[PDB]
Amino acid sequence: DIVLTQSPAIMSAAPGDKVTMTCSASSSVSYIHWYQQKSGTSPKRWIYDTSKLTSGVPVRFSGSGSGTSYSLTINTMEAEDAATYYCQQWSSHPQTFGGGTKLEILRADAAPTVSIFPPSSEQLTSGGASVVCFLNNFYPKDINVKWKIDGSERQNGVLNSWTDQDSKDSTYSMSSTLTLTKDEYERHNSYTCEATHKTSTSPIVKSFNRA
Amino acid sequence: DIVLTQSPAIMSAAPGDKVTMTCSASSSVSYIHWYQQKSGTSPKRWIYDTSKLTSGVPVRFSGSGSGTSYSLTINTMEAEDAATYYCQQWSSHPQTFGGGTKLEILRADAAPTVSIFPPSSEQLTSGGASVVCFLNNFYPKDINVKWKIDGSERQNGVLNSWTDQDSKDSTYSMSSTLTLTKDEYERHNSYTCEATHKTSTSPIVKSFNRA
Amino acid sequence: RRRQLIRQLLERDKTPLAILFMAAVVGTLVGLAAVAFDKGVAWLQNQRMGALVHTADNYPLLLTVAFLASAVLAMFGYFLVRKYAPEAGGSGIPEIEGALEDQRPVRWWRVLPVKFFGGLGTLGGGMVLGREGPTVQIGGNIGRMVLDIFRLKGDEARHTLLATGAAAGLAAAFNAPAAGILFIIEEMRPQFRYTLISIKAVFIGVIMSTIMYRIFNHEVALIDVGKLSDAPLNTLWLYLILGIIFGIFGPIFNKWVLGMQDLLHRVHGGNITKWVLMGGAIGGLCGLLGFVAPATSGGGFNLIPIATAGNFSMGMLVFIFVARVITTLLCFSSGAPGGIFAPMLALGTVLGTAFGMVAVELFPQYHLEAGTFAIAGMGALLAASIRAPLTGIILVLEMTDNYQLILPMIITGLGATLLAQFTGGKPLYSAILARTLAKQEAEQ
Amino acid sequence: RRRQLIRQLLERDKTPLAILFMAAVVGTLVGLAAVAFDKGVAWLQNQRMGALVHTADNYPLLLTVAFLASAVLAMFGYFLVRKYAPEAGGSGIPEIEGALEDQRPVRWWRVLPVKFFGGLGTLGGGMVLGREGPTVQIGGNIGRMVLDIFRLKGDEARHTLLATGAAAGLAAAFNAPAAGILFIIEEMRPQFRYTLISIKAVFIGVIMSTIMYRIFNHEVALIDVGKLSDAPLNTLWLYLILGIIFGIFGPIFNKWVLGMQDLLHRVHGGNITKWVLMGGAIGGLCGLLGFVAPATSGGGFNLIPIATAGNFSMGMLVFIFVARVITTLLCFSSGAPGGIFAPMLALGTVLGTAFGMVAVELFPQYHLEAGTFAIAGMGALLAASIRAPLTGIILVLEMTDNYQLILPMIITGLGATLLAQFTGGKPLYSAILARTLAKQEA
Amino acid sequence: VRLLESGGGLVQPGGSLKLSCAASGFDYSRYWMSWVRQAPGKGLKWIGEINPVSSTINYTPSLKDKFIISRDNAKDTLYLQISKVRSEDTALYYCARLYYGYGYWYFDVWGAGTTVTVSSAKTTPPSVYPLAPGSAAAAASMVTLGCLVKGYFPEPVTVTWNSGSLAAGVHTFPAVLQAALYTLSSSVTVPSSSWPSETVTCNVAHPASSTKVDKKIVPRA
Amino acid sequence: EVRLLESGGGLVQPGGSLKLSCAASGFDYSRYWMSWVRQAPGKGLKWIGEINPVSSTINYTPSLKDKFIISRDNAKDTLYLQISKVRSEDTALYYCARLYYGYGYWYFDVWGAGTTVTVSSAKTTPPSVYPLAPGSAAAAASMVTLGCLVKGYFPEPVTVTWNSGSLAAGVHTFPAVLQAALYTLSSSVTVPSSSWPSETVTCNVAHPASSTKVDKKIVPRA
Ligand SMILES: [Cl-]
Ligand SMILES: [Cl-]
Ligand SMILES: [Cl-]
Ligand SMILES: [Cl-]
Repeated sequence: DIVLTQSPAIMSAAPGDKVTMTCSASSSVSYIHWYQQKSGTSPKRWIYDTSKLTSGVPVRFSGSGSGTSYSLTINTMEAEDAATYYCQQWSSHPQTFGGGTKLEILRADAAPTVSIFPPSSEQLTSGGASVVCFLNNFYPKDINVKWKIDGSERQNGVLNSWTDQDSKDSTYSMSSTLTLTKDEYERHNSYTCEATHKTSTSPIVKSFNRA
Repeated sequence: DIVLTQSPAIMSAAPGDKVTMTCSASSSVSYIHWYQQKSGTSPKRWIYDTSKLTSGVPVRFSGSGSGTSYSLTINTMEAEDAATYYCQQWSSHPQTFGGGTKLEILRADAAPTVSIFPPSSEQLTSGGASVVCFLNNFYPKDINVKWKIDGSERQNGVLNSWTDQDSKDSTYSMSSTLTLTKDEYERHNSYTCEATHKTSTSPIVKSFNRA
Repeated sequence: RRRQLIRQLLERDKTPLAILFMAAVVGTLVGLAAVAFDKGVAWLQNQRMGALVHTADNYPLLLTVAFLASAVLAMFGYFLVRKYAPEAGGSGIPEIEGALEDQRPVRWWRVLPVKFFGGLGTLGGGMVLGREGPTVQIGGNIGRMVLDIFRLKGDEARHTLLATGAAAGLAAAFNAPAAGILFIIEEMRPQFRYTLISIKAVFIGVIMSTIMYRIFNHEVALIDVGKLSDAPLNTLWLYLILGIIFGIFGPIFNKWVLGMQDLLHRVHGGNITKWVLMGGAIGGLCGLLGFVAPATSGGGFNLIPIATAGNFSMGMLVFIFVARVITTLLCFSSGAPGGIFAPMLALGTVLGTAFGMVAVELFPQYHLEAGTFAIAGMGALLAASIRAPLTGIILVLEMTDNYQLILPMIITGLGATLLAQFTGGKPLYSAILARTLAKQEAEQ
Repeated sequence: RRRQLIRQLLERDKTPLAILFMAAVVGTLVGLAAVAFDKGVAWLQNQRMGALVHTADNYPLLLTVAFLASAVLAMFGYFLVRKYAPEAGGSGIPEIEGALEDQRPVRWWRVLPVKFFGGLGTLGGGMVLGREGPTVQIGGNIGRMVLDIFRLKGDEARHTLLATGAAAGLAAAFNAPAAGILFIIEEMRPQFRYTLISIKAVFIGVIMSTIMYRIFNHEVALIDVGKLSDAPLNTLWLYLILGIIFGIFGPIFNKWVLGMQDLLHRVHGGNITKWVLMGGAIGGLCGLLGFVAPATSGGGFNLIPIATAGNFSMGMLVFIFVARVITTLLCFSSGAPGGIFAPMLALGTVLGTAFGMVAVELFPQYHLEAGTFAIAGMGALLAASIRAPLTGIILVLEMTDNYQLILPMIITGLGATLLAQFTGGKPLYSAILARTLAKQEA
Repeated sequence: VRLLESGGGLVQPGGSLKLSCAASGFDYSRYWMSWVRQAPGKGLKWIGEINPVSSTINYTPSLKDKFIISRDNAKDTLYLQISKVRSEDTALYYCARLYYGYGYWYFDVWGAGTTVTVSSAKTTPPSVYPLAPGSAAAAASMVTLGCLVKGYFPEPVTVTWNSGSLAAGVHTFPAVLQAALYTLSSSVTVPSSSWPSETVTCNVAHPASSTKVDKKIVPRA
Repeated sequence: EVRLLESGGGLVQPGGSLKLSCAASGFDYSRYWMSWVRQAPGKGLKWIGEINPVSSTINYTPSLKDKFIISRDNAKDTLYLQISKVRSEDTALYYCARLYYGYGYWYFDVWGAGTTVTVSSAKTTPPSVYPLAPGSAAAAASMVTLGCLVKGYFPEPVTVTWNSGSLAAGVHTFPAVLQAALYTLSSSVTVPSSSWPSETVTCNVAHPASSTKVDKKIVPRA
């Protein structure tokens, strides 16, 4: 079949700027289509026959290409343009899509608003103990979270989870959850959450003593 | 609106006869249609445009007429041609149906087949008691039923019902239903319906004693 | 001639009223004659089929009454022609073309009885022939009949009334008024000089003829193919290729029909007894093939919807194609009264269908339906053989009502008519008139 | 003669290969030119509405920038015609018809720029004129251009290449290949003598033009009407009567178009400045009516689907008919570059629809749809006025795809073309050539 | 090609009901549809017609909203709303597809019919009692069975035997009305080898109450 | 409008089989080709097959024999897809799509919302909802961050709102991580201190696969 390797898998750009994503093939292809995907929403047909726009597509988009190097371009980008773009071809059979190109807003760097939470009096009755740490609303996304128990490292039993980029303020968020049993939780006294970012060299520490 | 009047309300014929029924209009009508309604059926488009046969109508049917009088003829009627026939015009809005021509078949004599049925155990539980007497597959339609309880004669609470002439064997059927309470039905002993018909000088009598 | 023109320009479209009314009665008569002719052909095909039922147990007697019942009707048709009207042989369009050239007589007192009853025998016996052959000639002679009866004079009336009858005759054979007029304008008018044929009068006669057909034929269409798919622009090149195939077969097929006219003549020499006996074997072959392989015989209208629906295997289509080429030459080249027009539609449908089945499997990215190539090929043999592409395209259109295929139909027709020219072929009807006019002089 | 005939038959249909290839390039160029022409008109109609939005607050300034924006474009078109190419006024079909008779010159170095840009002003300002006028003349001249460039000689190549360009021009204006070729065969070829116009070459040029149109216009049809009802045999007499009305109105309308050419000539005498200012007032009238009553202006293609679906009241239809009769004469008789062919389609549709609304109420037993008479009347003025009935029928068919109405369409067309003859009318295009050639010898 | 009308039954006088006829088996649009009705034992009477686009809607000489005819070409369904319903409105309502020949229109295909009963009574389902030969199976070459369908309202009920398997040998008798309730009987006749060896069941269906009964015939003992 | 609404997805055991249904509305469902496309978790789109309006031709991607089976019921206006011998690789979001073209190079015209198909041996398990309130040494100030922990459920999805959809601003719901055949996710709301604990902040969780609806109030501690 016909491998369509979209080139910039992830990319960032600020509004009012020019974006150009690509699409390459192992054999020659004719008249490529492009679909835009917002997460939680069906794909929409955006550009067909290399260059033609669809009824409703703002004219700031533009496709071009030939042979084996097609492209999608946004002269002056906007915020409602953040999504995922897949190049699809049916010049040969069967048809093939691309891996996708994720396009995200770029903004001023932000520091995370860190929160730490003890296990509820209701989980402990079940014998479980999850310590949840929230790192909310920050940019960029590359971040490090670090768990300390009574001033000591702990790398086992931790589950992190990042969000997709935010609708409004276009920041991020993350949750680090340290799950233990009710008994291990009661052997120790302090629980701290260390966030290593880029907006500072001194990590943000949030902690609580079980008393 | 145009008033279509159909010549005989009822007519009888023996198969091999040449049947002809007429449809007359209050003012001039053109290109009329005929529908055949057999007993227990929605009407079927039979002849359309005065003399065209619908698909599958046997060639023994034909239509004719002009202006004021219109006719539907069966050249050699058959027993299955027993139905009610309606003419209809739509050369003048609003369209109108005729009154119908009921065609009855004449045939050889057929004697009835009497069946008598005691009340069911289920109906006895619900309080009532219906003694049912079937008189099936006879010709002519004229028949006289007659009930007798322990020798006497009963004429109160008797319901008769006649089927229409059969479409294939041209016979008739009947049902007589003697309805009584559980009490009155049990304070008597022998039940019998007497069938008096042309095919016999001595009546057909079927009976049952409650024990 | 600038002053001459101004007089002619201001006098345009003034057909004499006498020609108009007489074209009206011509169309009315031609419609009735074409209706009655078709009813006769169908009625004889019934009896022949109903007779095969009374003998469906004795299979040898079955195959024997199939051959004999059709040979009698075929022979009866050949005899009526050789004995009373030799110019009612074959199609009859070349004769009507001649008559418009003022080079062949319209012996209507002879042809009307002969051609009518002649065709009933050949068409009703199940020979591979079309009704349009008969109905066009019948309609032309009928136009002459009312010219003589009512003693109308002039070149206009003679050429007009002959043309309207011939157009009304083709219309009534296909229920295709627009194709009827285009046939006169594009193929049958004198191709090398002006004529006084009144177009408005041809219209009147075609209307009346078309109305006559609809009174006795409504609710049933000759060819029902449904609504097919559309044709994307990136598919057009496939229809041009199909036309190029038709462009080489067209002339090759014209050679064979002409060539087989000669070879079958060698068989009987021209003797009214050997000839009629020759037509009895071909007519008996068809009534037999009509039972043992219906698709090899008859006008072919029945197999057109079946082929377009992809209901035939590739094997059968190739089979059917060869068989029907054989049975078409044998029947038409033999001299029986009846056309070659309608059988050529069936050949194009079948051949087109096969091309589509191959194209469908070579290009799955195109999402093809083989039927669209059957419709484009239907009128392609017409364009390659008789070289009247505008008549075929609008004729096919009128019968299948799939206007979204006008572009591939037009491209297939051009490829056919271009490659027939460049491979040295001739319009079949023009090549038959030519050979008729060349023997009606070489006899001096 | 029988000697000559046998020789001609065996040499039939042998168009020179040189003519065929040149017909292919003729249609290719005519398609692009006709495509670009329509895109130009739309681009200019765009600007006019976008300007009315920026000024949609001051309704008085609104109505004024509608008049002014259209008067300027109209004047630009009138000016380009009188100044550089006087025979590029009006339709242009009579000019190409003359050229095939060898009685009028094909000044392609003049007409191509003038007609093209002239039409953009008149068509883009919203005047009641058709695109077919330009594209037929533009298409004919283009066929002459490649005859001259490639120095092909003979009557055939001169008559053929001119004919295919004009047919290819009509196809691209309607997306109607069959109507393009039939128009050459029935109306535009020399009507009184044989000619060597090759039909096979007209085909090639029409295809290539139509392919060019489909590349820039696919998925959208000029006129979409859906599938209408059928027409029962006992209803046909209603279509013959409709044609008879068109048969008496045809010549009456031919008088007015010819007559108002004369009356409008008195206004300016022939002076390029009074003329252009008059064309600026007619072009401005349309841009005003185009906003305050759109159906009274424009080519009329937009009001055809609305009318055919019975979506207009009887009151509105008669207004539209009267209004559009006025604006059609005022625009075409003024001399502006553009056709009268398409506006006559709108006239037939509107008139038919009104007739159908009466038939619906007079004969409820027929179960009629007014749309079927709109389709039969659409090409009926064509049949009565220009007297090309076979072309109108096949053109309406190709644009409306309602073949089940072929019989009522043909009966309406015949009644029109029969009664126009019997009421003493002439083919308008032939009658305009007649008046043009009559000034060329006085 | 099938037309299946519904919605009929019992309505209080002066009230209103909406019958529905669902078409299937053909291009439902591009077809006029009509309503015809038949009073009990009487003749046919047109009610109305509607074109595919619901632009033209013609009625018999009636009142304002006496009859209201509609269609939903997406669901392929025809409707008919009757209002201020009265005695002369009790009838059998036929859905009918329209067409023409030469041009004079006719009712091409009709449907089974739905029944409307104008009355102040109560929708009562039927009691089904089986009828088997008494304490004397006087076995001739054949035997006659039946069921008794008593006490239902309104009309109609349909009686079949073995879901339609036993076709020949069946008589169903017209209902009789007493005390504002209907009663009928059905009469099947089967060979003696086929009963009680094989199974004979009575299948009563009363649509007005959405009730079906499948009673089996027991030999008395 | 034009609406493709596909259904029939959920949880199936390996080696089993499912039948997805897609409901068309808003256009003549005939005349069009339909197609199926699936998207694995965190991957790109992949074509399954296509079917013409008359079911005379049905193309499939290069993948196994009676694996996929596509069919249409034009009378119902519905498209179907059967998957047999379902592996974990068939765990994906399945897209219904109508086909069309321009120049003739076909594209995927209008897509449906989608149907999710999870292929796991694990069993449907309801969620336990635990409130995350700030510890007793809380940072009493401007915006207070609250939360609720939804733990130990299968399969996806769960839905987390706040005050029945009132508190939409400042809500972060995190993707769910899998661990030992159960899912876990957390949700966060940031509200002004004037609101909490003054008013009441509630976490509404719904897990329809186990028929679980529950509201969890966030009350302060100690
Ligand atoms: Cl011949
Ligand atoms: Cl022929
Ligand atoms: Cl002009
Ligand atoms: Cl014009």
